[PDB]
Amino acid sequence: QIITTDNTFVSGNCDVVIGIVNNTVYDPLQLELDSFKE
Amino acid sequence: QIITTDNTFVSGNCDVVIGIVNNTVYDPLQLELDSFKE
Ligand SMILES: *[C@@H]1O[C@H](CO)[C@@H](O[C@@H]2O[C@H](CO)[C@@H](O)[C@H](O)[C@H]2NC(C)=O)[C@H](O)[C@H]1NC(C)=O
Ligand SMILES: *[C@@H]1O[C@H](CO)[C@@H](O[C@@H]2O[C@H](CO)[C@@H](O)[C@H](O)[C@H]2NC(C)=O)[C@H](O)[C@H]1NC(C)=O
Repeated sequence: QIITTDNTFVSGNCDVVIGIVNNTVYDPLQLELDSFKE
Repeated sequence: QIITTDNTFVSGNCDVVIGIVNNTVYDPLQLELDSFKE
């Protein structure tokens, strides 16, 4: 599945988790607002 | 964590539940929309 803000939850910043990897997380709704009135 | 409409669910009116307290549940979508539309 696509990694999104509905499939995942956020807790803290990125400097704590030993194995954290940089990747894009797609935000539903936030993209839509741009289509509605860019 | 902040109490939001994603963390809780809604069922019924504020009368039957014993010991219900008044507070604000923060809906993220409305907050964004009041910025998007201005
Ligand atoms: C994940 O991304 C962050 C930035 O979003 C990277 O940290 C920055 O890396 C640049 C070089 O590309 C530096 O100039 C910045 O000073 C860094 N900032 C911080 C706060 O570290 C981070 O290295 C990336 N991690 C991986 C594994 O790619
Ligand atoms: C939560 O807020 C509601 C109002 O939105 C309160 O309802 C009022 O209660 C007082 C008595 O406490 C009545 O005189 C008002 O007529 C009520 N108004 C409405 C619109 O219901 C409710 O009491 C509050 N609850 C708590 C625990 O503070």
